[PDB]
Amino acid sequence: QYPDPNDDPFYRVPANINTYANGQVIQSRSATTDIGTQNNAASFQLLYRTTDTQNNATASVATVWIPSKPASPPKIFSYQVYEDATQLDCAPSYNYLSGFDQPGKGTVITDTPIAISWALQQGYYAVSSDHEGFRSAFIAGYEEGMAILDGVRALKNYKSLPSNSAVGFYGYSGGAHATGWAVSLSGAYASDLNIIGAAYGGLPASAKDTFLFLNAKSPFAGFAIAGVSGLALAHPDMEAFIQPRLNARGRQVLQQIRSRGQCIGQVSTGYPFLDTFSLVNDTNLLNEEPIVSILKAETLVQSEAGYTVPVPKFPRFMWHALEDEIVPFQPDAQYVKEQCSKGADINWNIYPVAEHISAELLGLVPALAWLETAYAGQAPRVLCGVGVPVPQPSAFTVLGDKLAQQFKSLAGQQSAFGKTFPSI
Amino acid sequence: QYPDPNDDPFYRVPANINTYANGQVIQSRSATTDIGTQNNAASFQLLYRTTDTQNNATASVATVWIPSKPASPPKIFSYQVYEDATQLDCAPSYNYLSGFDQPGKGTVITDTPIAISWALQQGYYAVSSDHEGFRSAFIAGYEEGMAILDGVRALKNYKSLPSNSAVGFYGYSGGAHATGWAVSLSGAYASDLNIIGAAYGGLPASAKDTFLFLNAKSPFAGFAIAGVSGLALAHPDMEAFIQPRLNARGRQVLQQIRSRGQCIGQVSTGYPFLDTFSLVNDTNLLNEEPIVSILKAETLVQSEAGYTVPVPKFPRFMWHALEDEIVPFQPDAQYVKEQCSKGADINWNIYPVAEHISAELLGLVPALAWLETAYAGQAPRVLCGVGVPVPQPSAFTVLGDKLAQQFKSLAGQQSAFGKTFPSI
Amino acid sequence: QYPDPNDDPFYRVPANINTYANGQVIQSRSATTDIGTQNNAASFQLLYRTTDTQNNATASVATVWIPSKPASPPKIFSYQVYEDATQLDCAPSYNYLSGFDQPGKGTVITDTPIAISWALQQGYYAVSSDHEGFRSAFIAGYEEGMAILDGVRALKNYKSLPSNSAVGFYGYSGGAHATGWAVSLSGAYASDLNIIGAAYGGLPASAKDTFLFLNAKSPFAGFAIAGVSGLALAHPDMEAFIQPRLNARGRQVLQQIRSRGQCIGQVSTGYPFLDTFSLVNDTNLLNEEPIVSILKAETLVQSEAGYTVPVPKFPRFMWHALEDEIVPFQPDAQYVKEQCSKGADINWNIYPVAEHISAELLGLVPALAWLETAYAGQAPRVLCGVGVPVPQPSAFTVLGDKLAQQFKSLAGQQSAFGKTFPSI
Ligand SMILES: *[C@@H]1O[C@H](CO)[C@@H](O)[C@H](O)[C@H]1NC(C)=O
Ligand SMILES: *[C@@H]1O[C@H](CO)[C@@H](O)[C@H](O)[C@H]1NC(C)=O
Ligand SMILES: *[C@@H]1O[C@H](CO)[C@@H](O)[C@H](O)[C@H]1NC(C)=O
Repeated sequence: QYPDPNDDPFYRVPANINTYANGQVIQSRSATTDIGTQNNAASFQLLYRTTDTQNNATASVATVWIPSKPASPPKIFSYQVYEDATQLDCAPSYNYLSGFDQPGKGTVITDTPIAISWALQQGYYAVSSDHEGFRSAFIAGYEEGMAILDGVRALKNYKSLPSNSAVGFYGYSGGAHATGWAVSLSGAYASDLNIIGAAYGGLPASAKDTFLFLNAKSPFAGFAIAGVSGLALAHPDMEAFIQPRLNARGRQVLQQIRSRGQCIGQVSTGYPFLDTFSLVNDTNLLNEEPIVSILKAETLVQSEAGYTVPVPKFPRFMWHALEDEIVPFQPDAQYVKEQCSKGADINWNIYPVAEHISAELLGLVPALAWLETAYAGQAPRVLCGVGVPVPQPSAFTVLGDKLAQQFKSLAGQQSAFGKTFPSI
Repeated sequence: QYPDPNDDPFYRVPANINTYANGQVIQSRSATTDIGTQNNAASFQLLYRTTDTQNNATASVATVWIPSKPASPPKIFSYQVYEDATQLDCAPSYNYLSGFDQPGKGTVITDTPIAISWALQQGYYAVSSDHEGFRSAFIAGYEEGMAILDGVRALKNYKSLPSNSAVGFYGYSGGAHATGWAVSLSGAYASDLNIIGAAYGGLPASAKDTFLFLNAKSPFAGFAIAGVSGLALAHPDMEAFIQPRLNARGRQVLQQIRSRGQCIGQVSTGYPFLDTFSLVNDTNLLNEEPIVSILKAETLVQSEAGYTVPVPKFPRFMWHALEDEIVPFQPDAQYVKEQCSKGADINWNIYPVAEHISAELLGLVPALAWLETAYAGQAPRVLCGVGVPVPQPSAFTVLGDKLAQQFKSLAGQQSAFGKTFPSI
Repeated sequence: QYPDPNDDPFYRVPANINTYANGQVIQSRSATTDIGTQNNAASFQLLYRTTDTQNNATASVATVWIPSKPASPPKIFSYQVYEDATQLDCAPSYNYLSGFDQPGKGTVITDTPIAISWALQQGYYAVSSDHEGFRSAFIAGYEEGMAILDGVRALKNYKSLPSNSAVGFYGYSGGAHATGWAVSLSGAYASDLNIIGAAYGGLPASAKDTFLFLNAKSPFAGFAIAGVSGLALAHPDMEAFIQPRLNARGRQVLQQIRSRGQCIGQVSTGYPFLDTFSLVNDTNLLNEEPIVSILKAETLVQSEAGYTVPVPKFPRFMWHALEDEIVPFQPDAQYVKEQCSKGADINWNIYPVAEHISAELLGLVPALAWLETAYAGQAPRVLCGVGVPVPQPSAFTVLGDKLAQQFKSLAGQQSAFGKTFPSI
């Protein structure tokens, strides 16, 4: 329907970009999508204003879906696609369009149409932002987190949705990492968003870990470079550090991984068992500045982080393949523990017999079930941080109100042992 | 009531065996059994036609119990007893008979009469086949699997039961191994059977493994030799391989373990910590032909097998002692894991504080409770291959029909990562 | 409100102590407590007659709270405070009193009041016995077990509550340990008490283990000596043994750890990383008599004990911080396994992300929720000794009553494998 976004003027940041607020509509246009056609629910591409990794004011695009029989009070579903590619013609918005001549068409057609159809048939509003942006940086959380949040803001703006509108999130693999940074940032960057829940599995919580896991050792080592690419695309001084150190073979590989039509299918398989350190003159590159610091800002694991990782309280549903061969299980589990230790509300599901592929479907029907409850404000009180759902009773049920509030007010104070009571 | 089955003309393969179809009754006779008298349900021994480990046409017996007020629509319960002996006078049919002078009386008096009584009082048709056969081969799955399935067939024939009559399976320990092979073969050999569910714990999934565990290192080392015996009784080339390699001391042990009245009680207790390798010449005899091939054909663990292990879809309930001292937990754990990844429906229960005797009873009461759901077609949708039941919701619930069928067609296809969506 | 109990005449054992029965009230007096004022429930201090660690007849004090709208039929709640001190001015009764001039005020103000308040508003009679006694022995189970049980008797006596009155227990940490010995002893010492359930987490089942765990390697090393002190106060020959071996520094630590106002707060933080062995000449002395014999009686765990550890059958709810840094997790786990293997009824809940302080709160509201069920005689049938609740069905309903009695009959007898059916 539309061109390759490299040539579309829609995929350009206006000069007055700073006059736009964060999450504000710059301009709109109708879009015929497979997903909209199947649900009889109009879809539009929205050019909106967001922020980037250096707080320069930029823009991105997000496709939206308006259900023909909408739910009351309004509810919003935000699916985060796993682009997992460093090219603008692999962006969600373009590949959603009804049509067969877009390269990264595969990322939006496997499980995605079901979720988004689910949301729309539930009467919910659907939004999916090119969380990677015009930059198309991949695995950079700060750009992804703001872009997705503002994408929801933009959805509320475009349709004049109430400011208390309930907002739910889904996301697998890179879409999780998107969903998971949208939630870390959700506190500061978009406290106007009433986030009733965030369902996401296969989270690559720490970058450096996901790199070392795939680097030199998996047929998906292509993601190692696609990751480096996207971070250097979002951290310009890293680009400045990498470029003069790239060797002959290195320059071809980076140029290829950034070219047109180099989407998730090509990235996955195109560079199997490739050691990204071989592409570079220096293998000590991770320990060197600015790369070492950029990694430690681009992780959700607190024991690694160079910053204070926020701990969102709203309902979260999370899963992961124990046996994950692409996205490591150790960091995701670690993040869940750390967030639970500081009072998160994480329904944690571990799949013993699982593959990164197998878990994508395993987690879909539980998560979608879970989200419908969280829109009704009735996601199950379960034990945080257990591989399995464990249904704990309610304080305002068991104790009654005064005791419940007296019980809850213990958090922060000290037990008889000197150590301080945590959030419980 | 009857003579020793070795002397009984009933326990004989007729000469016209090939005129009979698989699961056709050759002749019947009254059996006055304790289980029948207890439940007010007439019982008969059915000599019926089956097939064996060399596809030559044979026979076996199965006792059946006809309830006084049978359930509608007809449902059939098939208990697999743990004979765990290589002797015809330890065969179930005989010891089921009212009387105290048969040697293998113990297997059908502990927990077994409760199981069959449950089914009969449920109004179900009850049958238990001498899964070991006239050969009384022990640990040979193929003879046991066919013998049981034909028992169900023959039970349907004897009573003119609808051909879609609902069929459930129970078995612990050697009865599990009986029941666990009846299910593998059920696909090819007995797709005529409406298999509504199969509850079985303490499975000796791998022959070789269950052997290695008991051999020379357990007070129940008798099951190691009783195993060797049972495979050689069903595999004549294994027989021919062992016979000249046995030493005098070995011949004594094999003659004894095969003698009259050497049933499960005498076998378990008769040979403590006995090293089967001393009894026969050549210590590498397991690695040598034809035994090595028979082992890798007589295992359900796909990583060992020399064949493609079937993965039945119908509802399954399975348990096991984590702390099991007779049947190793590792192979059964392995088998269950594997079948789930290829789309099995296995409700998995692991017992943390458990003993083989203790787990026999622990799992008995849930499994029967579970089967009654499975007879109503309502076995719990739970997460397959997880140690504890986790009720995951339904697709035709979460998605609705069109989204459900669209979701279901994902299995088999490719994700964006190249690898294939499994059965999920 | 009242003086330091060392100076109070109420805190004295009368000379005719032997005229009193076990659990008979010596005399009472009103107590104006913070908890009493808040719930509108009159409170009294009860001096009552109990037994001690050498079967010589003694006395202790226990506070009670009588609800203004009592539940019918009478029900009793027995909260066990985690005194964790070898000093009488740290006793529960005194610190309960409205007031701020008691040193060990903290143990009765955090989670303790919410537990009791729950109880009173539910209509239960509340009691909390100074389980350590006038001796204030800490970690000495036999004095704690008898003191708490008689505290319950004394309360039945004081108000003339019927002899089949339902009696429930709560206790975490040192209060659990007390709660845990009162349950072992419940059988012998108090078959008159109708104990409907006992919820307790973080149990230091082994004295010797909890000693080693904290000793010299944890900031709570004060509990090592506070434990040691508490035993030597209740085992006079241990006192006689340690006293001449104390070196200069040792006598200072022991006099101090016992002096006034050295309560749980003072012990907890006051002696971090202190080696008990450094204080007393003879590192081998813990291995030497009579401490080694005292420790074997002291450990609840059987694999350690020098006696037959009782396995009470009534419902128990138990938790424990897996990552517990104060009360080691393994001895509670070991204890639980053993009790379950011998037919106990322990509902076991393990906390994955946990610290001693956090598990205190995690488990409190589930336990109170649970106890409310057990007072209704309907604590959940779940799988014993498993980290998570697995709802096991009723044998009677599944098998049927006649079959269930036969299944009950099977326990104690022999299985077909020779070993004996356990209690299941
Ligand atoms: C090559 O690597 C060294 C360290 O191994 C690094 O200091 C240097 O800048 C690199 N040279 C370039 C620019 O290729
Ligand atoms: C004894 O075993 C050896 C191999 O170790 C074999 O060659 C020989 O034939 C055996 N003796 C028999 C089968 O009588
Ligand atoms: C030292 O230890 C010994 C043996 O344990 C004991 O007899 C003695 O009283 C202790 N006191 C000193 C300092 O001699």
